[PDB]
Amino acid sequence: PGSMTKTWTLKKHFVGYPTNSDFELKTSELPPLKNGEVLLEALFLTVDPYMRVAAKRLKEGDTMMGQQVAKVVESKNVALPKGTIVLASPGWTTHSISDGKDLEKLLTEWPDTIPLSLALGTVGMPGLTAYFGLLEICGVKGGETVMVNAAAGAVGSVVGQIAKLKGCKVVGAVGSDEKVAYLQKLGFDVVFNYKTVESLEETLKKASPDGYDCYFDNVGGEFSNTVIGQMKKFGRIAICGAISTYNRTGPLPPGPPPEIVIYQELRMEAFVVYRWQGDARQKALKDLLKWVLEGKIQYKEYIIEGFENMPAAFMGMLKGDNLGKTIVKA
Amino acid sequence: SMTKTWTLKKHFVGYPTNSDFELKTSELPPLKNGEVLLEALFLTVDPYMRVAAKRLKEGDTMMGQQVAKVVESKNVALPKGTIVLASPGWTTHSISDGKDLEKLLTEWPDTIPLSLALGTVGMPGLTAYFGLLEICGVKGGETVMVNAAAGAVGSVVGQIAKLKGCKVVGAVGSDEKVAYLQKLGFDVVFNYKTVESLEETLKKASPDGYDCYFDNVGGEFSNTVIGQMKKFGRIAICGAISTYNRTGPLPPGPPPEIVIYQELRMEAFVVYRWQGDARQKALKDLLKWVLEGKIQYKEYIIEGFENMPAAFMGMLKGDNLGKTIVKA
Amino acid sequence: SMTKTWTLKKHFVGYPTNSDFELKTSELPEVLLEALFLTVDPYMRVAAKRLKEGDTMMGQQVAKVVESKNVALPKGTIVLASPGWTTHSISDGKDLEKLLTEWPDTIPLSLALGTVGMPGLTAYFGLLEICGVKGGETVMVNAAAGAVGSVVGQIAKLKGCKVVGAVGSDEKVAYLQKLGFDVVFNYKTVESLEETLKKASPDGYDCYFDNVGGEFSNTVIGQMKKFGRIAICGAISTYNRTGPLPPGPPPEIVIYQELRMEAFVVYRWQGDARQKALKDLLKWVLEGKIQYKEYIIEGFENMPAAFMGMLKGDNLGKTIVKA
Amino acid sequence: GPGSMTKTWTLKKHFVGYPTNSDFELKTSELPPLKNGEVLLEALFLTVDPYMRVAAKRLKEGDTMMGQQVAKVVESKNVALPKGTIVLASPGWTTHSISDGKDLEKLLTEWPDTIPLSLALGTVGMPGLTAYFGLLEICGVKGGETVMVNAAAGAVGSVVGQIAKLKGCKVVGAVGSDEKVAYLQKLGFDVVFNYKTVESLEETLKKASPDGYDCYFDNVGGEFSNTVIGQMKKFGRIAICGAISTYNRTGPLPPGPPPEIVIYQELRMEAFVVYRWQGDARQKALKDLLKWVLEGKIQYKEYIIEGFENMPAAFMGMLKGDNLGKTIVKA
Ligand SMILES: NC(=O)c1ccc[n+]([C@@H]2O[C@H](COP(=O)([O-])OP(=O)(O)OC[C@H]3O[C@@H](n4cnc5c(N)ncnc54)[C@H](OP(=O)(O)O)[C@@H]3O)[C@@H](O)[C@H]2O)c1
Ligand SMILES: NC(=O)c1ccc[n+]([C@@H]2O[C@H](COP(=O)([O-])OP(=O)(O)OC[C@H]3O[C@@H](n4cnc5c(N)ncnc54)[C@H](OP(=O)(O)O)[C@@H]3O)[C@@H](O)[C@H]2O)c1
Ligand SMILES: NC(=O)c1ccc[n+]([C@@H]2O[C@H](COP(=O)([O-])OP(=O)(O)OC[C@H]3O[C@@H](n4cnc5c(N)ncnc54)[C@H](OP(=O)(O)O)[C@@H]3O)[C@@H](O)[C@H]2O)c1
Ligand SMILES: NC(=O)c1ccc[n+]([C@@H]2O[C@H](COP(=O)([O-])OP(=O)(O)OC[C@H]3O[C@@H](n4cnc5c(N)ncnc54)[C@H](OP(=O)(O)O)[C@@H]3O)[C@@H](O)[C@H]2O)c1
Ligand SMILES: COc1ccc2c(c1)c(CC(=O)O)c(C)n2C(=O)c1ccc(Cl)cc1
Ligand SMILES: COc1ccc2c(c1)c(CC(=O)O)c(C)n2C(=O)c1ccc(Cl)cc1
Ligand SMILES: COc1ccc2c(c1)c(CC(=O)O)c(C)n2C(=O)c1ccc(Cl)cc1
Ligand SMILES: COc1ccc2c(c1)c(CC(=O)O)c(C)n2C(=O)c1ccc(Cl)cc1
Ligand SMILES: [Cl-]
Ligand SMILES: [Cl-]
Ligand SMILES: [Cl-]
Ligand SMILES: [Cl-]
Ligand SMILES: [Cl-]
Ligand SMILES: [Cl-]
Ligand SMILES: [Cl-]
Ligand SMILES: [Cl-]
Ligand SMILES: [Cl-]
Ligand SMILES: [Cl-]
Ligand SMILES: [Cl-]
Ligand SMILES: [Cl-]
Ligand SMILES: [Cl-]
Ligand SMILES: [Cl-]
Ligand SMILES: [Cl-]
Ligand SMILES: [Cl-]
Ligand SMILES: [Cl-]
Ligand SMILES: [Cl-]
Ligand SMILES: [Cl-]
Ligand SMILES: [Cl-]
Repeated sequence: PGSMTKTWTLKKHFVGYPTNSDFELKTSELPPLKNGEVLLEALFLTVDPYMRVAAKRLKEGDTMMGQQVAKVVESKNVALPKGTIVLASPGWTTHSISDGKDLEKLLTEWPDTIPLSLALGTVGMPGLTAYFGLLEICGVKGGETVMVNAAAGAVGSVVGQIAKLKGCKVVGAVGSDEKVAYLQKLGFDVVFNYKTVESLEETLKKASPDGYDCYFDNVGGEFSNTVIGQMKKFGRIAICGAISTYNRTGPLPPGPPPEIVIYQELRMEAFVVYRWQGDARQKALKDLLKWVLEGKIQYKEYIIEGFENMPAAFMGMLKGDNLGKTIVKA
Repeated sequence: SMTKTWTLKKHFVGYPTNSDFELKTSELPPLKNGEVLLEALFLTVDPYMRVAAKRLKEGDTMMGQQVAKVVESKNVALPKGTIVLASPGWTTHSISDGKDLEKLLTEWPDTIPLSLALGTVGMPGLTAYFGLLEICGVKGGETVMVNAAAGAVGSVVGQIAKLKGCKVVGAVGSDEKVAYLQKLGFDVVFNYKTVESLEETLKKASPDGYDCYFDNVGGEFSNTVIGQMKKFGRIAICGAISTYNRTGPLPPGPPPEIVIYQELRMEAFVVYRWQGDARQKALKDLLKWVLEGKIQYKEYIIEGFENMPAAFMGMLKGDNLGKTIVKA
Repeated sequence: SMTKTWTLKKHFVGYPTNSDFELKTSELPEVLLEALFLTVDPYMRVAAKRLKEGDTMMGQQVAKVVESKNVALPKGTIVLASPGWTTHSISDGKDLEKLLTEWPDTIPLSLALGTVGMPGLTAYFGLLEICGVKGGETVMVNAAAGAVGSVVGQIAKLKGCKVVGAVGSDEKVAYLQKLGFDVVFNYKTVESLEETLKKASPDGYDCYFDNVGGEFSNTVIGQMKKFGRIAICGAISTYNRTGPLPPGPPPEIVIYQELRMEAFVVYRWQGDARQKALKDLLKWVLEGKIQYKEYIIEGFENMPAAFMGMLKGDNLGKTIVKA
Repeated sequence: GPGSMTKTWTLKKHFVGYPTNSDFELKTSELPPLKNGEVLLEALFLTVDPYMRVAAKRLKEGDTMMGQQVAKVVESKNVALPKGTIVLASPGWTTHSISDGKDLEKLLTEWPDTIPLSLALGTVGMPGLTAYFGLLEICGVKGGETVMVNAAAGAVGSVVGQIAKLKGCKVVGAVGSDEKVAYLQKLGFDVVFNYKTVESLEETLKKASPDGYDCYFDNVGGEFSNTVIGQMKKFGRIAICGAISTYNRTGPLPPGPPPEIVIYQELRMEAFVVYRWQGDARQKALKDLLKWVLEGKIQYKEYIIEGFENMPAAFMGMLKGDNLGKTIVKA
């Protein structure tokens, strides 16, 4: 019955970092609800680095992709009554219609003490990425020394804290002194500003002269070439992301020295978080929520108010503004 | 006095965005002796501002020139109502002691907008003038390659080349720009973003090669043009706009084997090198050619000082057809 | 005792040249071993960087005992030793390795340096443990006519796998086609490597036994199946590099395809697993399932030329220097 | 009447990176008898030069390697070229050749007996002419400038520095070994450093001349030149002589120089080939070079390798920095 929505679309494909002129806000009228459908109003929307890469497959005019926490504000579906909170991925839009087959309810034990926006962060997709990347790909068992970059981001910050609660030494790389201070307060063994250190090689050597057992890699590029030169024999690399290339203008940087990869017999595996489904996934979500409640994973969010500022939140996150999960409060 | 000032909130990373600029308002001090209050009429945004901004401190005013009017005068040499060129930056009002100003040509007619003092009959036009006539040294009959050919500098380069008897091959970023320059009479114009092979397109435009390369773009584009320069060909290194917003390293240089065998001469320049009589002669020549119709002028005017960042960013993204001007 | 020794006069810059090597003679003062067959291997190009100028080049050899002060290593015994590029050496016996007890007279002793030696074990563990082939997979192997690659392809065939092989000459294409590899092509002459791999297997590749690295591997990665495994054995296209390494593969492809890539050194496997692999390799050669070809060069004084010829792709099979 | 034997180095395989021995092949052939107007030339000294690495790419496998030589007429049916005449000829890497005389060049009439004939391939030959015109016409030095020259201990660079010194210029030279540093310091170069061992190329150039560089005689290119460009004065001149850092490169070319520096500093950069200058201008420069050598203002040093059979090794060593001065092969 006459609903209106706003939608952020891709006006121009990104060249380097996105700029404001690459996005366009549009207003449309959604149709009335059919049988079994619901009207969803966004409460929190997420912006994520993968959107920079996936945008290349969109056509100009398409809606930007993304997930959101929404509530049902109108319902013709008995399973999804008015007021129900759900996870949905209609893209950058304030209102959408769903038949119920593309939604995901929150954990039944979701308490009132934690913001709903953590369903998009530590107790959501980024937290699951840290969980499986560190515990399954690296396979940490306790006592390892873990190198994690973008350590103050949504994924990296959870990687470090899970590593700490599992008995690991953590060396974290971040892009500002404010982020260094925050992670030092959390208790990370060594944290440094990769933008200001005189030599990345010497900083990593001093942080762990014996080398690194695991490398949770979010950045790639020249940074990873240096870390690879300090991996222990049989060292494991979880190839989570390569954000240093997402906004690159020229050709990719050189690859890591193969003589080091082979002599050290490194194991390097990339992964997508959606690989894990069913029981393993549900167990990981329950563990993440439990650790947040127990205080072993502290929660910090970088909230930006206003749907109209979503392009600016996406661009700021890519440029390192965010401390914790970047969230847009509708 | 009340004034608006655009400042650099954050150093650019890639293309500028709105969050990189901040509008500030200030109260200028009273006019002292020999000082005047200038209120902006037209402001210019230029690609060099993207590169020069790196030496500003966060909070500083963006640099730039403007055509301004005297609205208050305590200096007899600059009476109220005088039109001048000044470079206080992105600001609506400023105070000057008079020693850093430049009057317009004494014979400036009312039939041409004052904003061309920032364009074809100003700094961009002088850039095209000296780069083509003194660096390339065109005398008539040469084949000239010019990129960003629909911009402030490139469009003047092509038309001066045409009136000097040169063949002009121009590269632009949209089909609209292809049509405009073809209407002006450029011999060959193409859209570098859509052509299947830049190497093949340039080869057909001139199988004999290029005597001069007026380079506004740089990067991989120039590597290809260099591969088709005639022996002893001259390159005027005016700009390298394809690198101004780069995040990573510069692209490879041209193959030295071609540069050496072809014995190319490549000279960069800043327009302010030319002063005094040579410069004044060039300004008079540009004005004369505009009046005679040999240089048609097109402007990309954006109204509102508050849209000045948006004009800067639109220019960097190729929105402008002609000189980008902000009407105060 | 007196011996011949090839030493490193100058660190390599690009491909080695003769001026980078120097033939020396020394006076030796346990057992005395005289070399019968010596190996040259690509790893020597990289490992030479940690040698000091004047040091002996590293390497393995099949040798003969010509004098004995240890009854456990009596005169006439055939052994494997790694004194480097030298015709004679002194050893206390604790760093030696006898050949398989069931070594037949029908196979040359030089295969202890090849298919039934370190290169064969490299193919064995790289394909069966790292790739984990179980039968039915499509395996991409480059340098398929080399000591390691040729064994990789033949082990894959006897396990029921499709094999796509890359080589540097038409002669190597013909030999591997005779062996029965499903597809073999000359990577130096094909018009488009991407299309050659695409046509050779439009469905993609389950495993990649990588000996070459560089831009070649970037293209293969773009055609790996999801969860595909890569055995990072070698990167010979970079060993003689003068400038910087080429770009890596596009990370969006590596991540989306969730590839598992593990490098290995063959010496990781010891004890029972290694001895089992040696017995399997010897058995497979005798049954005819692994045919052996060797590129033998006569003369210890031509050992540098064998090393350099191997790096340039002259050799078909394991490069061996007969003393 | 009779027929002579000759040896010839050919290109067996195109170079990949630096050349290796297997890329060359020595062949022996029988030259035909001399016809009227022809001479038989025996090589005395042959030159190897960096350009051969690049030009070899257009040869077909089997072709003779290109190059110049000082040769002597050992048999003549040509009255203008009697027995014993010394000439420059470019038959390639070969010990003997037949010429009709139309592609030869006699030595200077005033060539003295006190200087080796091989200098006709070096300081008083093509490399010296390269330094001469690159520094005096392309850079246009007039006296008082500060000149940056790399490969400063090579055939061209060493002459560039010494001409710069006799014209009243400060010279900063870059070389690849400590032995080359010592030699050029003895010659009197103001500053000489080993670019392979210095901690920071940028800081070394800054200290060598805090005011910047008026001219850059560029033999190297690549990343080295990117750093030199960052310290050129306004209106600085660059003579693009060579780019040897790319000749044996395996991967893609290195990044270009920062355009913002090239433009802001209004640099003038011109490439040249030495053969542009012919006739009277060339003869005058040769006379100046010979005069300066005799007066001692240009000292000559040669890196001689004896044996035609070692010509590939001399070419490869020169590319790798073995040579101090002009690389020469004494037949
Ligand atoms: N399934 C998967 O494999 C999966 C899932 C989710 C995310 N990821 C990846 O994991 C990474 C983190 O994602 P997230 O959601 O946690 O984002 P995030 O870390 O919250 O934000 C991105 C951060 O990356 C850093 N960054 C940006 N450009 C950089 C550069 N050139 N070099 C170094 N650091 C740079 C910035 O922090 P600094 O100030 O520290 O630079 C920025 O804050 C991304 O690569 C993303 O694609 C992978
Ligand atoms: N040396 C001097 O004294 C001096 C003085 C003034 C200007 N300049 C230089 O001259 C050039 C033009 O200046 P202008 O004032 O006339 O600006 P303009 O051409 O009016 O505007 C810049 C134009 O460059 C083009 N462009 C942007 N990114 C590009 C890319 N990656 N590749 C190719 N073209 C691209 C766009 O047109 P398309 O649609 O063609 O992409 C855009 O319209 C700049 O390099 C500037 O720095 C030098
Ligand atoms: N422990 C280990 O992990 C281990 C042990 C042994 C060997 N390896 C590695 O496995 C590889 C094979 O060594 P090998 O002992 O079997 O000897 P090999 O295959 O005979 O190695 C030389 C061969 O490599 C090829 N090659 C050389 N340059 C190349 C290039 N740029 N691109 C492609 N192919 C090139 C040539 O054959 P084509 O021209 O036909 O390609 C040449 O015949 C090497 O990378 C070596 O380091 C690893
Ligand atoms: N345009 C012309 O007409 C013309 C004519 C002749 C020569 N040239 C050029 O001038 C240059 C010198 O030629 P030349 O006959 O005098 O040879 P040269 O300097 O006598 O010998 C070459 C020298 O270059 C140096 N070198 C090699 N690779 C290098 C690298 N990657 N980086 C830095 N230096 C490197 C080595 O000295 P270090 O140990 O100091 O590195 C080596 O000794 C070459 O670029 C050549 O192509 C041009
Ligand atoms: C790609 O850069 C290298 C460098 C050194 C290498 C290898 C590869 C390989 C593998 C190969 O590539 O063949 C080996 C075996 N390396 C050794 O030096 C070595 C020697 C003795 C022992 Cl016990 C273990 C290792
Ligand atoms: C940087 O790539 C090259 C390629 C070929 C070159 C040169 C440089 C130079 C300059 C140099 O670098 O020495 C020369 C002289 N080339 C010739 O092959 C040649 C030979 C004979 C004549 Cl008459 C003219 C040119
Ligand atoms: C590095 O280039 C990419 C490109 C696209 C990507 C990712 C990474 C990642 C991983 C990451 O980097 O976050 C994800 C998740 N991509 C998706 O577009 C996507 C979206 C929804 C689903 Cl259900 C599955 C995949
Ligand atoms: C490509 O990197 C740069 C960097 C700075 C530049 C320029 C180009 C150009 C040339 C151009 O690109 O337009 C100019 C004019 N720059 C200035 O900052 C400047 C400002 C005022 C004066 Cl008086 C003199 C110079
Ligand atoms: Cl599109
Ligand atoms: Cl570093
Ligand atoms: Cl270790
Ligand atoms: Cl906090
Ligand atoms: Cl900036
Ligand atoms: Cl600052
Ligand atoms: Cl093209
Ligand atoms: Cl020409
Ligand atoms: Cl005029
Ligand atoms: Cl070495
Ligand atoms: Cl050493
Ligand atoms: Cl291809
Ligand atoms: Cl697949
Ligand atoms: Cl997926
Ligand atoms: Cl003689
Ligand atoms: Cl050929
Ligand atoms: Cl440096
Ligand atoms: Cl200066
Ligand atoms: Cl190159
Ligand atoms: Cl001396």
